[PDB]
Amino acid sequence: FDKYITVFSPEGSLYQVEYAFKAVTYPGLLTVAIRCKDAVLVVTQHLIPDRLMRPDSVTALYEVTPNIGCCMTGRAPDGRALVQRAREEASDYQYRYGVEIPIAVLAKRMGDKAQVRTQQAGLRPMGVVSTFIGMDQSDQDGSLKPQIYTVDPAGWTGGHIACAAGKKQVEAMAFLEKRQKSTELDALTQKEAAMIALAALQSAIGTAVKAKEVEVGRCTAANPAFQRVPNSEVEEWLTAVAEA
Amino acid sequence: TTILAVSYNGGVVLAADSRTSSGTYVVNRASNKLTKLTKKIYCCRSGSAADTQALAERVSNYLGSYQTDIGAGVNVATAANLFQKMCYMNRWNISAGIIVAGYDPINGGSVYSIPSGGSCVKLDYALGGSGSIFLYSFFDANYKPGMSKSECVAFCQRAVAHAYSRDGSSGGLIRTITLDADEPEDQTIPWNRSPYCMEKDPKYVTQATQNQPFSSSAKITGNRMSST
Repeated sequence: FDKYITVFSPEGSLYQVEYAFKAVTYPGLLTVAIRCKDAVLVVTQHLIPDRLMRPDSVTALYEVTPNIGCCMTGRAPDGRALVQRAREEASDYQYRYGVEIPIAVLAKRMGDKAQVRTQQAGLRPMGVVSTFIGMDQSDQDGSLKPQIYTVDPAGWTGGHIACAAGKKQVEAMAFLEKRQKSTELDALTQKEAAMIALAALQSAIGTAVKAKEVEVGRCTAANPAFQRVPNSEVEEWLTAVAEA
Repeated sequence: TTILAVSYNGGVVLAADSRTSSGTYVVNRASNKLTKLTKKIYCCRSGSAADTQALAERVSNYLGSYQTDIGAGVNVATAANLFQKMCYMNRWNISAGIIVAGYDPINGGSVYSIPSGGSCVKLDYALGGSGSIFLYSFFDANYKPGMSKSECVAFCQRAVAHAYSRDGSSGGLIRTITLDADEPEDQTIPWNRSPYCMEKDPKYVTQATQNQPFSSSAKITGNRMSST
């Protein structure tokens, strides 16, 4: 009776929210995001088994605004819907305040939106983990710092240094924790970072990736707009991983 | 206000004077009436600052949403169309002459006039503002189309200067922007380097002879400049 509606179980847990988390892993795709000193990257698998499907047409990366990307991981159409809502939120916010929505606010508002679906009955939680990346201006110096905010189906919002979601999100995370005991991740370069991200993806999914099986999104202090990284450059990082 | 836009091969120039007047006092002598809608699409605003700023902000917002959504550039026609819609929906409650002009890769540079009634007309060039009434003949007489970017910029500066030399409600700086495949170039001519004004035209240096001295003749000499 509690498994099918958004009421609490006796243990104080919301089944439909837990199950929405399983919707995140069900597709079998992993995503990794990582910030370095002056950039943030998000890498997600981009699997096109169907030879006849048009690779450039399917994506888990989305501009939310010019300065905020997001990667949705999970039930794809639920991700697409959150993106629409994000977009609306971002645009309503620009209209109301005259400025582009800061990414931690956008995340927070999307967490509010999710939370609602967990407290009002008969709305299915969106089975995605949203990962917004972007730069963020500091009030002291005006310098741009890179940010990664997730939102999950419970509405739990968080900022991260690196983060993975999706299938094997645990073995990806374990790999990055492990590589965070060596190096300091916010002192890295966009290259050393992407290498770590890609290596974590590779570790987790137990295979070497090719460039066209990932899709990578980036924001940088230099060029803050969120951009799909071209394959040429992902190939070069993947070469730099297999070597060193 | 004097606003105008002109097409050249591959883009547009927008130009405007800078004055905002509460009748006969100048509240702002450095207004920017060239308002960005997207990267390469601008409007020039005339009429009620309030009204036109509100619409431009609204349209710019809608158009940014729309660009993010279709993942591609916006056409000038789309921007004009939206502007027209809003201008027409609110035609009774706003005073608003718009020009929407810009560059998009499908159609090159375009210019649309959206005058007070909310018509939208696609033209080669457009004029708006109280000052525009002074430029119609200037264009009829002196504008040849097919000008280069740089010629077109200079011509629009001249045109604005002519207008604001006669319209009391226009004045100040001349702001221009060009919009084409390349990066937008804004420019601002300060009044004191205006390419025309009556106060420096040599044919308006001689004073009208109104204050003749008392004489024994009907022969007109000059104005009486001194008591002696």
